[PDB]
Amino acid sequence: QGQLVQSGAELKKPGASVKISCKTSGYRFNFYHINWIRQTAGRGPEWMGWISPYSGDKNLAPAFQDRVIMTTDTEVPVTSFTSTGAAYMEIRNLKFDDTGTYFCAKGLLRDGSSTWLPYLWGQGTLLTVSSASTKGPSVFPLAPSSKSTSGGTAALGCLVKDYFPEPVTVSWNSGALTSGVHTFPAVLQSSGLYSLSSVVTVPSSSLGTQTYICNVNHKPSNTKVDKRVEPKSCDKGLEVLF
Amino acid sequence: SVLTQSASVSGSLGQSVTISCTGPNSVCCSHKSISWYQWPPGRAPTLIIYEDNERAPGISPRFSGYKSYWSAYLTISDLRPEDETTYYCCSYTHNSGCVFGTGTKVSVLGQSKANPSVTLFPPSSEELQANKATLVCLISDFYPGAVTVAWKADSSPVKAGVETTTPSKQSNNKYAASSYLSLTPEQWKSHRSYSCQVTHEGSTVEKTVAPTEC
Repeated sequence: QGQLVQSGAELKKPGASVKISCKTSGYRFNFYHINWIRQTAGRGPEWMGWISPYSGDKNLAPAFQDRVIMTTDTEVPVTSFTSTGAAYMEIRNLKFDDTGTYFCAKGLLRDGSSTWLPYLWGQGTLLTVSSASTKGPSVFPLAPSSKSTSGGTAALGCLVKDYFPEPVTVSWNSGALTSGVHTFPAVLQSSGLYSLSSVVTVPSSSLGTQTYICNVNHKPSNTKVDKRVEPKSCDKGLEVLF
Repeated sequence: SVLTQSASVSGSLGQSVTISCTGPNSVCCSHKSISWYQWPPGRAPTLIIYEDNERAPGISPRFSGYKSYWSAYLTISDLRPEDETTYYCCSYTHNSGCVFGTGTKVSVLGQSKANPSVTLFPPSSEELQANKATLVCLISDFYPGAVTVAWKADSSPVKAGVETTTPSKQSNNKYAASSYLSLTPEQWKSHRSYSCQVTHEGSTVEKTVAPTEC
């Protein structure tokens, strides 16, 4: 196995360039090809190229031959079976149709005739190419609402409103609360701004004894918002229980 | 893409389905290797098959590959709910990177209908101070993965500032969606109530909120 950890989401203007990084660990960096693959709305999945960390040998798809630069750093030995490394992909002359998710991926050596075949993938980097400026979200509480009175359960959450670009990440109580959490994909408003919601289902009795805080991160604007969801509800079914 | 897949295919729980992947000689099949990836929307893919018929490490023997002179095939046997997603083949050689196929959505039939869990939230006091109003209708745990949403102001349709997401697959292999109704604080306070109506397989659930006690 190991780990391929990619750099964060980026917003770029048309005409600009961007350099995405892919940091590796848990295996011997030098001995596996690193691939770059993207997914865009317009073209679907698209393999861009690979590079050999050991030799610097490169293979680029014709569509990217004159606009993509692949590089690697030198491997930092750790153990016989593992090392750390880094690969980079720089893409130039960006346009709106380059918006999408970019992946690095390590090749499968067991594929003897094509040892580069992408097998172990990074988490992806979201690139948005747009003329619009970054906007951080406004976070509002979603006040507790009855789910089941007889069951003694309620749902509460946070509305993450009007941000750009994607993505936003949401956790609850600094990651301590993971059960019963539902974070929804964002909606893309006519304004060109995104909104999403995250909700957690909890015992209604816990509204008086447990603090619920959504931790919202929008790294593109370098903003965090920690909102305590005020537990006093306007829901009639829930109101009766308090 | 010149590498064509069946756009959609279906099979029932516990049964099998086969997906095809073919195209001109430059991509299939003699002297061309074929791999298969499971690629759920919004996630990283998983390699299933490489070199036509070899399972990737740890892949269930439910998955098998075969490449004839004419076409490559992925067969998924003993179908499970988690198999309902998108699959891509890729044509490749020693010196030539992946050409990805056009993609296939697999539907897994014979699963139980699951009714949506719906929660409607009113605007926060914080937002009304700002000064806006957003109703949020959250929809989860429904199967099959389709719903339609309608909003109501008291008893009559609303149409302005409604925005609804596509459905997305949850980790439990049911689906989720959300809908947002934007209002001015005056609209919000000028009605007795607002409702979000979620229709799933002909059946409509209604959730309602009111400004009166907020």
